[PDB]
Amino acid sequence: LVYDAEFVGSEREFEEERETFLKGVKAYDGVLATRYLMERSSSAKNDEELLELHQNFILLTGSYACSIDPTEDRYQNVIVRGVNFDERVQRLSTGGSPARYAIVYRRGWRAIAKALDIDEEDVPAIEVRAVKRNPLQPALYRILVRYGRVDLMPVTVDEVPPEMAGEFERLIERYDVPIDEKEERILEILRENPWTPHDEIARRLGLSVSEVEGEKDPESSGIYSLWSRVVVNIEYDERTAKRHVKRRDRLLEELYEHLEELSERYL
Repeated sequence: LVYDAEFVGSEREFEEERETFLKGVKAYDGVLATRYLMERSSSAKNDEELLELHQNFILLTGSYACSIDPTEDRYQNVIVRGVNFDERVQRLSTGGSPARYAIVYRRGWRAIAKALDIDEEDVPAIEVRAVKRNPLQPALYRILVRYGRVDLMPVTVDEVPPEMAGEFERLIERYDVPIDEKEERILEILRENPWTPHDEIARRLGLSVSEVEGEKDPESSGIYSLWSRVVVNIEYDERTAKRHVKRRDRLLEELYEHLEELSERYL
């Protein structure tokens, strides 16, 4: 169960990937620090303050993950637990970045940090798998990362469209997309609760998680597949993409000032 990747982009792209990754680590550190304050502090209005700051770190972390490997060709032989994602992604109807494909897996980041000469000892983690507290519908948020949709990932909780969360079905309908019976059955469960964990959905339909999820590609069957099918139709918005990119670093600093104020106040 190795975690490896080779960096095949230019020297410039190397430094550029490092900086993106490191900021995503900063974002993620915040997802964790604030999960700790949630669990380590009891007050009615303190909870909503913490939830909001936490969910903002979830968005910045997803935004930075979206920006990994923008040219989709800076990494090769991306192996997560001995499985080679280069091969798998190349064989997908829509291809794409094996590095962001890896990132959406638990500890995928270990593979990318190896490519980037980022020392594993400082646990430079980035995860993008939040379910319960995720401001977006969870499988959508993972699909947006997989597709590097930095245009679509919101960078603040205020700015999350209902169509990407509680009213996720509005985003699906919008695109006249084919849905099979498995998917229809999953959607019926998520319309009930869009944040229903995937192993719950598995148990409820008598399927395995992987049959619930499917491949992160339009031509498979599962919630990952259905969302892929949708995302791949929403055209890239370079203008929004650039505002998210230039704004988010300022946001990250802002959330860190907040978090450190909340940190000294409690810890």
